[PDB]
Amino acid sequence: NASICTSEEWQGLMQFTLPVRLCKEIELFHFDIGPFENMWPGIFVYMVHRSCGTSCFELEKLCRFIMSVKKNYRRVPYHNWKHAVTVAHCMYAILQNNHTLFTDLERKGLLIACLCHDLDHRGFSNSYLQKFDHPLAALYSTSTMEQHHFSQTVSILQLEGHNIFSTLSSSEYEQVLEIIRKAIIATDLALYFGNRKQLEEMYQTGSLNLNNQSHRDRVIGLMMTACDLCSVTKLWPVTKLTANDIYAEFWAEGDEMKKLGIQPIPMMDRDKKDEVPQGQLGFYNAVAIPCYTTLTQILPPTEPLLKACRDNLSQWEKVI
Ligand SMILES: [Mg+2]
Ligand SMILES: [Zn+2]
Repeated sequence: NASICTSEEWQGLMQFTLPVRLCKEIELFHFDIGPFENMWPGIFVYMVHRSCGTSCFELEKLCRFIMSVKKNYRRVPYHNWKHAVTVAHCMYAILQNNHTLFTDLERKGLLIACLCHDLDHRGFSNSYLQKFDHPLAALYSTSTMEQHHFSQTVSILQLEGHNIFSTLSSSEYEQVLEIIRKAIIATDLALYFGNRKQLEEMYQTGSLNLNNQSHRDRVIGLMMTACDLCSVTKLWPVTKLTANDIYAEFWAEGDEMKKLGIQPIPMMDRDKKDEVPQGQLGFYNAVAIPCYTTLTQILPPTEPLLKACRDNLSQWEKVI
């Protein structure tokens, strides 16, 4: 059931070359991929090559994988191909600034998990799917969409000539799929709260130990949240435009809820737009700021994400 790219598509990617001007910009946390749509697949290739090495994956398999991933994202307002590449770019910036803290297997796994983290999203929340007994909610009792996204990731790797992980030892192969599974599951914001609280405690008591697998899993989980929410770390006009896409998706869900006779939550109600700035302020205070604060404590080089998030918080305050 997984879509396949065309030969023309992956061969096009193989020949793509990244303009020199962008090489310096892509390294920055605040970089916005927005104006370079045609370059998105090539930007990912470039990031994999810079982080993992030009020989880490067989170029042909990597290009097929990327173009098929693109094909498996829907034309929804927010949880689409653009969001996947944006999240992958933030991961790249985090990894580049903390390079040696992560294994080569983790870097490959995380960049891939980010590209795939919202695969085949339908524009509906786990709350909606569960409330209206969608087949997916029956299959996946908790972290509904996230379990689906990982299932889709595996489905793509199984496609002819798409298994970029085939050269890994049987042990490393199982390890990378676990890194990916955990990383994708971690993008369920419901799990973020507990993870952040635990990490803050470990950090403050000085018990945090990155050679402890369970601790690494938690740090990786917080990195996933940080990447997933990164629109809040861009330049204000970019942050503002992305919020428009987020809300366009939310309001469409809210519209469906009204048809089913249920009044939607304010965030999904298109008739409550004037309350958006307060809603944003609330989210930054309760979710975004704590996320980047704990991430900065654990990985000091990620401080520019927290600074940018704080600047945007100030912008929402100006709106109010
Ligand atoms: Mg998601
Ligand atoms: Zn996402």
